[PDB]
Amino acid sequence: SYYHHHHHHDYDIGELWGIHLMPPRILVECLLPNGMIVTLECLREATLITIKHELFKEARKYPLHQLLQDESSYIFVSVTQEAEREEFFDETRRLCDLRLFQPFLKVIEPVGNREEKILNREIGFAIGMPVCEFDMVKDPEVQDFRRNILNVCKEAVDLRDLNSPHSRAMYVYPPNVESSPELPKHIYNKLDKGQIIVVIWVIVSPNNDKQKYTLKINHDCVPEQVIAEAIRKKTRSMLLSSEQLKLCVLEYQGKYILKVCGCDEYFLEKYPLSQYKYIRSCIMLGRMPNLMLMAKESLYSQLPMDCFTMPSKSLWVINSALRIKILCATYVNVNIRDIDKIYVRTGIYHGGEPLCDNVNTQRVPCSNPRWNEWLNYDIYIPDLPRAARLCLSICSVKGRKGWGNINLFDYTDTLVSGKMALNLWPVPHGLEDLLNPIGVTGSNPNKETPCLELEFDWFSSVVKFPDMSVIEEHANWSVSREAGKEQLKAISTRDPLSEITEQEKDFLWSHRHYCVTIPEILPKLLLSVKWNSRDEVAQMYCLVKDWPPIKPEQAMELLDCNYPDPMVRGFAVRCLEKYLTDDKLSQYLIQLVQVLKYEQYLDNLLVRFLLKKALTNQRIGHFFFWHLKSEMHNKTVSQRFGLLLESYCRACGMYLKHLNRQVEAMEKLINLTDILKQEKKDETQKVQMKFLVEQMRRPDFMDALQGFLSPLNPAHQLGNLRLEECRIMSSAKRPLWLNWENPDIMSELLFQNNEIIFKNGDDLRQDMLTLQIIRIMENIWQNQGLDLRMLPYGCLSIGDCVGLIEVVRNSHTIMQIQCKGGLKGALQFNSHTLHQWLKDKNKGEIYDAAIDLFTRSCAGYCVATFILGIGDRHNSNIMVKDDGQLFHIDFGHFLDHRVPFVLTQDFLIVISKGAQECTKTREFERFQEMCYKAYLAIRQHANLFINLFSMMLGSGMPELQSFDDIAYIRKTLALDKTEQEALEYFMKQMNDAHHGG
Amino acid sequence: IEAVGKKLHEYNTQFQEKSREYDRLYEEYTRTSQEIQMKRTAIEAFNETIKIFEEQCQTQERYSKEYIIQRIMHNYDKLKSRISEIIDSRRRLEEDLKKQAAEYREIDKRMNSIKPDLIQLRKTRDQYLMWKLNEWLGN
Repeated sequence: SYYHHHHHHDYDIGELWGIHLMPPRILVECLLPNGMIVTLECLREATLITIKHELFKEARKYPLHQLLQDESSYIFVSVTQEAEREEFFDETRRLCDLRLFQPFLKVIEPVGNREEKILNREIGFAIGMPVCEFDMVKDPEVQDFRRNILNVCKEAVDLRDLNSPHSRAMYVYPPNVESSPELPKHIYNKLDKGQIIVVIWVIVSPNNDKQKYTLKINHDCVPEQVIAEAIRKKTRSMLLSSEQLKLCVLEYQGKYILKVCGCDEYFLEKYPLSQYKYIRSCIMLGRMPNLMLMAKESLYSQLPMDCFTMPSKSLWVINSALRIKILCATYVNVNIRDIDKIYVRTGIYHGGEPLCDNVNTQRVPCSNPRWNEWLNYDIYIPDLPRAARLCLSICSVKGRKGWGNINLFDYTDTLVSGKMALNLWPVPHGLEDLLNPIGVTGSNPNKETPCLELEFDWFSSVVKFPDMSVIEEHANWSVSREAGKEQLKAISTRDPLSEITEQEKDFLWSHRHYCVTIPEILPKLLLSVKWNSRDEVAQMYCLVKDWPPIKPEQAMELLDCNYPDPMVRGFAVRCLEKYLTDDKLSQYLIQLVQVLKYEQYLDNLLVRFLLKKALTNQRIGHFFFWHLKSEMHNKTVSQRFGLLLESYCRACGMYLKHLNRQVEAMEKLINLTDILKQEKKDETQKVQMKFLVEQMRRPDFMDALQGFLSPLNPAHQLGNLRLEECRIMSSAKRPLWLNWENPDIMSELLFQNNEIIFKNGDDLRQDMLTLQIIRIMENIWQNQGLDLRMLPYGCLSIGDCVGLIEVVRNSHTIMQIQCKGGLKGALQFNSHTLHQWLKDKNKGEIYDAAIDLFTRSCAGYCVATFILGIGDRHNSNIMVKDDGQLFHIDFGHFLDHRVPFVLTQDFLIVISKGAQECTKTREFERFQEMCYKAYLAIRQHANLFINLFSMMLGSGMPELQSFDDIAYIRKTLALDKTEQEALEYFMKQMNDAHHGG
Repeated sequence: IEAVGKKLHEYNTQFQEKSREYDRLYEEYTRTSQEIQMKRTAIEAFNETIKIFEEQCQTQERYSKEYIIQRIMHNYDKLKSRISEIIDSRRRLEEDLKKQAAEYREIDKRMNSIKPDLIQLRKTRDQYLMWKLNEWLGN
């Protein structure tokens, strides 16, 4: 990312409907206010200001021209292929860029005279949906959300202006920092002068000149102290007394701040220098940090914005057992063979199952299906928990022998009553086994397919009830009917999917009050409640009210599908507000987004949390935008996310403008790569590349793909395209290897030319998740001091099966290393030149360090890969850098369906050359130790990974449906066993795959 | 092997002749759905477009009539003639659409007919599991 995870060893101290690509010349029908249609022949890359000037040059030919107004009095409008009408204000816009459908433009004068109000509905562009498809949804929840959410927006925008310049700078450019101030002791010892050497630079242009000033300073020395010691150096002189010196390194100390050279980071916050991620990376990597003194003036100058606007009876006291009337589905699909039928299976659900649910009388297995039934479910009404859901489906099996969900309560607290029509979802993919409650399917009319008509009981105006009535369930615990070791807080230490016995549920519920002392058991306690008793539940609500806080790691478990209750979740969200820091927030940002899918209502606590941070910390804003936009094509979540995105875009500020550049750029890529993938461009590399380059030369492309930021890391600016360096990585679905000059003031100067793969084909999501988990393991490791070095390269899903992957320079697949060097008929595995390959590159005392790196990384992966049971690794999955480091690419297939990384002899040899076998060398002994520490370490933090995976269940990912998929990882980490027990299990698996323990 | 022999193995590769035909029938199913929704948003696009070309020839009414050389002419003759080509484009789209629906329903039918059959042959394998160890799975 910064370098290329490259260690310096022994440094010591254009479109239209139906058509992909409009012809270089089309005929566009212009339509004027005099009624006369002219037909202009336009170059596809032409501005509207150029087509307009033409139209009005051609106008003088066309009679009734005496009616035509001044050129600068009109605006083009047309139908875009998102089926909308759009006034084309930004007439800079190129023909091929205006999404267009049919090649026509229609002249008209600026109606709505708030030019600037409609401009801003750009946004739909960033969102990928017109901000007016919202201006039309009947559902009041929606219209309320859009209105009621702007508080947060107003709040965020305030929390940025309050502190005038610095605050914004700090919104944009948040400090990039590891969240522990304490520095690992295997890093500290790479330091072990106690401190570090940095090189702080000053530009003195238009003399162009850049001057270094090398300091050897404290590792914990804050940036203000660094700027000081730097200005001491620069200003020290034979003419300044040390007193005179001191009042200069002062009277201009704080006119400056620090900037990482070559990208866009800024240390702007009192923190130990080594707590910033850049510095700590520079250490591990054996590099001398280069920072730049930047005049606050010249920073604070860059940042504009500050723009924000916004142009827009009874109770549970009921005495009847819930019934629901099932009428009729109007559509189905099959027509009879034998033991086949249809019937609406119904359930009342809170996460999983209260009440013995009900399948209604099976009638007519095909012909127009009536039921006209009532369904008595055996629970009271006052017993219904807030968030109880009607779960239904239709599917059948073999009756004799051989889908949709609904919130029972409004977002309003109102119990749902009367007529309801429910368009149903097509059954999933690994599902008939169920009735399906997991379904996002919660609150869910679809579009036009199978449609159930419903009827809910009715008894004069109904709603839920202030925590006033609720709290007043003291009544119950002041019931004492006394006519009848505690060594069980062991089961706090127990993974979430451990599945507990009814016997234990009773027990925990019994000693419920003696857990406000052992707060981390709350999840288990919450599982223990019989949720169909208004009695137990109301007591719960009250423990929860003043429950002690919990670590965000544990407090996240309460956000998955299993905890669907406004009261539970609020506490959860308040734990995250309490102590879950911007750092660890963007580690877990994916999961936190996904979880939003089971949030019952649009407006709610978690969204407001997220939206606010995203609007506070622009680094979070970026991935929050992208992680949401990525899934806008998925109609089960579109409206929610679209709506979330609109509020976000309406308040993020200048950043919006950046994000559209990003989005236009990705639009172009998706369209180009399409042509090559489809449109019979299955010709040949040579031909294709011909096409590739011709196209990227057109000025529409040149403009779209040049001045933007890397969705993979927006710190990295992307300047002009290297072009000569751009190729269809072909060798697949046609991925594009792209190359950008890094426009930084100290660009090549001091660190890079920018590179990235755009792939239009694979579903990047799983890869994305697994790279995330690798990082997380890597973090467990570094802190625990037990140094192993993974390489979780960047990987961003940006839409339906489309994304960017980070290039890592100077790295090769084992296969590559093997072909590079050798004759013969045999492979030899280049057991030589995959070690000899490492002997070269790393000649000298360098060698040892390179063998070490390999060994570390190799062990790292070896474990990570076994734990997660991924791909199944061969010689084009496994990659080594000159550097020494090993790392896995293209994990692909996730959680298995055992031991994917079998250590070939090639890798054994690399652990310094041993003769007849190397199964017993002291290099290998050293190695085994690491693995056992690595597996045992991740073991210690298992519940975390269970959660992370579990929070990730709301997402298509055919690899993750059920908790029983997460079961694999439960097995692999040791089921019931002890530490020293499972340690043995792991070995049994090491030996079984290697043929040599 | 005693009762029903290794006859439960020929039952397994056959099992995939439909287990995979599910997967392949499903993607066809998933593909065709978007295909439809593409066609459907395309028609609204058509609509508003059609909608726009009336608003034009009806602008050169009381605005062109305010005179009736005179040959402010062939423009109107063809402004109609294009509308023809659009209404018939949309017309063509429409019939292409419900065919794809009739197709969609068909793909749905055959999938909600294999599923139980595919599942009834699932556990017959799993139940009779006990009938170096592990050898029958491979091939």
